Amino acid sequence: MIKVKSPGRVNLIGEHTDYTYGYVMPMAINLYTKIEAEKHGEVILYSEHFGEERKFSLNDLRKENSWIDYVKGIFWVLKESDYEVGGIKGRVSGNLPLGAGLSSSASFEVGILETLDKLYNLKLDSLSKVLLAKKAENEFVGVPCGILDQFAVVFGREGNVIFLDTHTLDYEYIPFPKDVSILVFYTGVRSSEYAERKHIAEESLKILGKGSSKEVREGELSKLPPLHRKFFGYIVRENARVLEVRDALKEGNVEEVGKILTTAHWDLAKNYEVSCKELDFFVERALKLGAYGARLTGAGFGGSAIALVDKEDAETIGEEILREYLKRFPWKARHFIVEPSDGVGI
Ligand SMILES: [Cl-]
Repeated sequence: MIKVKSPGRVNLIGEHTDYTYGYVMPMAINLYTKIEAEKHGEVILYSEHFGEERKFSLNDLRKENSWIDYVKGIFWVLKESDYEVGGIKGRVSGNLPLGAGLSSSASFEVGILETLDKLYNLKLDSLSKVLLAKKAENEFVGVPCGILDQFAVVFGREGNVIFLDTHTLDYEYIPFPKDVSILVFYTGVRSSEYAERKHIAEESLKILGKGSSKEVREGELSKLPPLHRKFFGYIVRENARVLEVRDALKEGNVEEVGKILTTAHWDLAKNYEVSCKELDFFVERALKLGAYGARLTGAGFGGSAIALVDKEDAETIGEEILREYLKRFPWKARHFIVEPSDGVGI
């Protein structure tokens, strides 16, 4: 019987850039999907969140349109990748909130992959784990995501964020400030528009004759159609912001990092149009209460936002904003204080 702890993730900066092979800067967080399991003839898993057991024969990787599909996707990608693995029986638990936008799917998928890696001694290298999990999500589950989530869940390192060039996969660990906490605020609001943005961004690269947004300057944008231009302008500005945050962090200039995150949030909200009033409310209030900066994290249109705050004020700021928020919106919002953590493992 083995136990695996697979973290969730928070992207600090570099949103909606990975599908045009731009820069991203995520971190694994100390909220996890936990898996305790042993070998078995079939696949049997009890989910603490759903409070139910779901199982399938190894012979059955048919989609059932339930959380079990995430498990089937991993068995599918391993078979598709020429690996022979057997079943597992176990329990899935942990404190990573389901569907809050902290990558429940990648955390779970990578956790299952790690469980199989250890039980069956597959000796997978870290990059392979990322690629397999991404392929499972993309081709089996059917969600067209970038590499951001999977990379963070596997490569995270305690006390560090990951600067990643999604075109070359070159990365580097950047230290996160000592007494600065990441206040996570889940709006309570658990796709289509993501797909649209992705298609438009891909057409833009082809129009510009480029393979990555990194190779695009603001000047060239005039050659794109109005709508394409509006969206791609955000991507170009975002790539530049990731590099600026990288430099600022290397100097420990948290004040500058915060200002950049805030600028990025309003760019996403006004130009990329992927925010919502619930997220905007949190950002504005967090800033008035002292945050160095705040920004939605993840895809947008709900989910969670983050605020960079002094460690000593994290609880108070979260509590004050939550009380104000619950008087304004009907959702079951929650706040968490997270720190950059190690990737999937024990
Ligand atoms: Cl999620």
